[PDB]
Amino acid sequence: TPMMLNIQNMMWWNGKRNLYRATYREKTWYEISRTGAFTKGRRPVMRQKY
Amino acid sequence: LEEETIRERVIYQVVEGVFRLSPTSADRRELRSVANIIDYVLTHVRAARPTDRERRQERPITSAALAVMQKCPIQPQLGFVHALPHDTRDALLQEWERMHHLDWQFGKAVYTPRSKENVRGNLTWLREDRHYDQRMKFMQEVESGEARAKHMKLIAEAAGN
Amino acid sequence: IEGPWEAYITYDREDGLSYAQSLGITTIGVATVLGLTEHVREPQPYAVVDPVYCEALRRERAREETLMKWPHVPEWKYEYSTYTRKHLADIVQYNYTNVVDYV
Amino acid sequence: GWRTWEYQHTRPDPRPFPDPPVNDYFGRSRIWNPIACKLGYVRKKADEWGWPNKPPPPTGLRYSQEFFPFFFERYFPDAEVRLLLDSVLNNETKRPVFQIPCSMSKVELVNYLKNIYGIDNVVRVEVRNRRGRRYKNEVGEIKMMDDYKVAVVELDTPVSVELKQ
Amino acid sequence: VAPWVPPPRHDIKVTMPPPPGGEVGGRFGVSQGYSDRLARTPYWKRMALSTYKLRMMENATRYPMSEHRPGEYDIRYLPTPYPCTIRNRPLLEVGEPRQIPSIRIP
Amino acid sequence: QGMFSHQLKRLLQKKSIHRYNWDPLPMYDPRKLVHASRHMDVETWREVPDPHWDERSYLVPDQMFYNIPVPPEYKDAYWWRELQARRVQCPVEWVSHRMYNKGDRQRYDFQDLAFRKKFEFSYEEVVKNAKDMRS
Amino acid sequence: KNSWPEWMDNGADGTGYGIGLHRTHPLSRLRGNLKRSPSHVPRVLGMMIQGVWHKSGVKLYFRGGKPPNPSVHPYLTGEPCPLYGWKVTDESVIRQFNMPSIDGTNFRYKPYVALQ
Amino acid sequence: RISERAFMDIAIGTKAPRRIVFKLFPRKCPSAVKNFIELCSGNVSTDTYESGNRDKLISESALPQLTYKNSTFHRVEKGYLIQGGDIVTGRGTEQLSIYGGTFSAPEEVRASVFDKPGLVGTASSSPNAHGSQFFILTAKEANHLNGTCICFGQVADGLDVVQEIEQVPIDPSGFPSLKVSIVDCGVLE
Amino acid sequence: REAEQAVLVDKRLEAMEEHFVQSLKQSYEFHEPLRRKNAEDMRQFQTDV
Amino acid sequence: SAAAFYEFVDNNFLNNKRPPVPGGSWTVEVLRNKSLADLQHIWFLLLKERNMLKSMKEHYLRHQEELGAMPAPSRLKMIDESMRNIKRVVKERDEEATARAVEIFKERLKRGIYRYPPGPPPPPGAHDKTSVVKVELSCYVEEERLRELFGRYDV
Amino acid sequence: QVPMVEAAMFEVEKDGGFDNFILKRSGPELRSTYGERIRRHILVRQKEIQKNFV
Repeated sequence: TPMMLNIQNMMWWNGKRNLYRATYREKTWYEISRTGAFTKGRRPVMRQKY
Repeated sequence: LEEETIRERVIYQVVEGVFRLSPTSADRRELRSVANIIDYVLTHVRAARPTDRERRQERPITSAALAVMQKCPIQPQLGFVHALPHDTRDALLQEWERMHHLDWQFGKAVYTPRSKENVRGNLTWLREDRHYDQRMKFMQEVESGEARAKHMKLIAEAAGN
Repeated sequence: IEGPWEAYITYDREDGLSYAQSLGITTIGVATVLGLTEHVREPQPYAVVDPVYCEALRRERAREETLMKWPHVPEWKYEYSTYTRKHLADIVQYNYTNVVDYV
Repeated sequence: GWRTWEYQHTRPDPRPFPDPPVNDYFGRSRIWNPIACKLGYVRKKADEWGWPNKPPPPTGLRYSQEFFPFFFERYFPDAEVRLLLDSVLNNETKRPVFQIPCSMSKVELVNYLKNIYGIDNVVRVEVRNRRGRRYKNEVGEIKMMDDYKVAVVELDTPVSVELKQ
Repeated sequence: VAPWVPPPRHDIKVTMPPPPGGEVGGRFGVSQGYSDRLARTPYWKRMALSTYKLRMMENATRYPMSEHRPGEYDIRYLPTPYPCTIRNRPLLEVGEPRQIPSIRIP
Repeated sequence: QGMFSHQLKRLLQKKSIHRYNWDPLPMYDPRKLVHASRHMDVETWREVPDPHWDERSYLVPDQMFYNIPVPPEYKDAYWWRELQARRVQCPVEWVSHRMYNKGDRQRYDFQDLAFRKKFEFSYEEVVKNAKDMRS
Repeated sequence: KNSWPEWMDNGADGTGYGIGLHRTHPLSRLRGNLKRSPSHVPRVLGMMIQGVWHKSGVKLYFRGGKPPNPSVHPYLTGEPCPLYGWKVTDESVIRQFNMPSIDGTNFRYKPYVALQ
Repeated sequence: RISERAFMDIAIGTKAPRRIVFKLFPRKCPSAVKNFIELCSGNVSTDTYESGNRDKLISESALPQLTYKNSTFHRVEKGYLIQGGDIVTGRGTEQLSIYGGTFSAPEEVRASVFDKPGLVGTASSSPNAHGSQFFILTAKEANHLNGTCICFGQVADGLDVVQEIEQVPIDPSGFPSLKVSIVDCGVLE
Repeated sequence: REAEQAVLVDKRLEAMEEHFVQSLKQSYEFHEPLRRKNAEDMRQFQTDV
Repeated sequence: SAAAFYEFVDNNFLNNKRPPVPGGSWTVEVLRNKSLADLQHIWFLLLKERNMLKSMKEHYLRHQEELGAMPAPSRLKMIDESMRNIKRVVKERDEEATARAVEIFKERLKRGIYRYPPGPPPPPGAHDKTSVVKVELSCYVEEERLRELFGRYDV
Repeated sequence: QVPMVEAAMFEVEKDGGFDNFILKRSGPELRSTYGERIRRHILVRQKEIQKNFV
């Protein structure tokens, strides 16, 4: 398995890509990782001020 | 492999005197075996048997029975045969599969139309039977006019609200 | 405004208008019926329901859509200009003839 | 592994770099690329029924003889049948020579001559395809006329032309 | 080529867009549903067709649960648009040895 | 080394017309299913038109046929064809720039691998709306 | 197997008479072996480059230097038959250049237009 | 033109052939009327001759004959109309005509109008296309056919026969349960 | 224009109608056996009843 | 025939006289007014002229070193322009006829007159057994409410 | 008989029948060509059951 072997298969690097990944990723791993922008740590959640 | 000399006479004495058939040259050439001759006779008598179209023509449906069947509240929905898968494969391979257990091994199953079926433990049969029972209850309500009164009450309360 | 809406109810039998008239639906909880009538529909030919005719029409429509869509070529892309940008020497070599000098 | 983080996310050009599909060769042994690209289909559609601006014609019209390309190729034929002047300019020959498009056949040429120029005394025709004449202009650009087909016809009676000196 | 492009799977709403395709269909990977019909329809026309009561009804959203898949968090709120795997985890863990007794059923 | 090979290198390098052909359904035929779950009038021995059946009809896509109405009972055998019809109808590598650039990640619908651009207000309409709202 | 008849691959007679690439008119009922698919490009390209080496000691459709251009070949119009030669089947393929009938304005017209 | 009437004797199953009479309108539908008259006449003066038939090796009898006789009413309804006249086959799949194909008559099609019951017209799959196949319509309104087919005549005597043919049941296949065949066809002045 | 336009329109409509009727022929050839099977199954159902 | 073969030759070329330029060429403004038969006749005249001109051009190219250059070369351009204009006019007429035929065909299709096997189709009303009731509502309601209120109590 | 998993067997037992399990599982949810074939067979057989009851 390429991921197990730690093979750097990237389209801009060698023109290859692993077949077990998803073609479209809505938000990258960094976007998923950043939790302060996802949870209610300090950010306000309802911008409407009635 | 019956010899030709004994064959000729056996066929002449049996088939003509018993079944009164007439095989052709190639038919007789292939009829060397007792199994082949008996299979040929069976096939010919099967073909001679009356056809379903002929039987229906001689025994058609009657107007009273047709009227009763039409008046019956339930009618069937045909065309289900058009939905089962149609596999396009080798004839010999299909014969092998049906003869062996492969006919059910991997998402396969043979279809044989049935007129009567076992109901004990048939969930489909039970659910359709309950559906028919509630349909009969609904028909009784309609005949008694309770449905009309209920619908009138619903409309009246909707208008009032 | 709450303009007068029109509701088309398709009854599977020919008694729809009589059934609606018999029903005493004078008003709805918040809405009031301003009139019941029969919608005049142009007599639909049997072709509209014939599976053969419907399949033929759908196949013709599919051919039309395929011709209109496939093959798909973008209406424009910077690559067009990039490839069509030639140099003056190349232009002269490609489309030079003795006619210019003779003229 | 390697230090991939240092590189910008671009695509290196492959080694070797493939040559352009355009056939730069213009010699005798030039061949016609059987591969069909979608640009050809797009151009054909645009020429036939002004794709995409105009709606497509129905399949029956497209497949019938009334479709504009076939209708025009029938009623208004576009076929050039040149004549080798030097063949008959002052030489009486029973077998003149013509140059025709490669599409035309011997029967088509016979019909063309019969129904246009009224040459109904044709005996036989010998056909041989030839590559378009190649030449280089003063700049050295390799130009090439269109390929043709030499058809040597035979006639019942000799024919000739006269050129006053 | 697709001569006919199927519309969004669940687009009964008159003003709100359809739910994310993965919630109702069988393809995940997007958290926001879209409908070209609704997007192209002018705002005034959508408001005319809808009514305040209907607008509120179609706006009401079940959170954090999903309307179509009862008992499961909707994918549009999860960190990734794919469904939560806690409930539908595989039967046996990666390191869990198979020790399941002869269960009895009614 | 010959001119034949010299030409062939680039002639074969040339690209070819591409079309996305959906995988056939030899076992399951929507055209054959069209007749499924239909009552039969006996006076003519013909299928009875059923507006309820037409309403229930699930429209399976097809390249040769714009639609195929199949009763909703058997639609579950055509899920893959539905995805194939919904997707972009070309290799993703040809449109992945949409995923790569941020603007298209917000301006394109990527559901079921489709790459159809979403609605986008023109600058004139944007200015009109902003001016109307006075902001 | 193949959509085109057998004689286009192995001739009707023992001399490989009909083997070659044949281009068919789009409205012609007949079918040819000139396909531009990725699967068919190799064989047609091979026929164009080196022809077909028939087992009679003679090459067919290419035995020279100038390769044929199958995209400009005259439209296929029939099939071989050892009795007569080439039996024509699709006659509509053959083009007849029938001119319009003579008329007054017709003979008064001239290829060029005068200048005012 | 001289033979202004046509008649046919048609039997159902093994019943006595019933006679019908057609009144044609050559003035309004010349080509259709001529085709119908020729089909009804069905005259073939070429009689079988062994020596000449062997010499030519052409089976004229094998070739389809432009005679209505021996044809059948392949399609029949209960109240709408009935079809028949397919000579090549008794199924109605394809049609033939004396002219050698599917003749056309745009003027006749445009002039045609069906506003009378118990009449006859040309059965075709398209306006321009036409053939030996005819259809007798009993319904009093056929405005949806007025501009499609051609009314080349009318039924004058065979009304009860047409009604009985319509009443004839239909087998599950689609064809009438009883083969409504043609025994003979003749003309009259 | 009237005469030539009418002639061209008539010929093109002829071609289109011919192709459409051929398509109808193909679709009917495919579908008719299905209806025949349905009718035969209905009659067999009546006989079994 | 001798005249038929001279048809491929220019008389002035045989006489050694310079071929005069023809002047103008056919234009769409005139080809539109010209009729289809006239269009075909002029097209064939132009085809004959083009064949003669191409033969002369080939002869001059073959004998370029001796003869020199072909005089009055604009004749080929004028003939090509005339042919293109004729094709333009024919294409315009053809597309107009195609549009008319297509709209007529669509109108025919909406009626569903066609049928296979040959024969008139069933009447529109026989197959249809449904009714459509229009209800005018002062205020908006929901289709579920309408269905529950107007449902057939006997169904 | 069809290849399955222990989880599949347990879910079949939960649903109370192989037919019920197949019907409950939808196309995308049941990623098996064998599953689709058996589903079609089961649907046809169910329609046959209903026809026989009628």
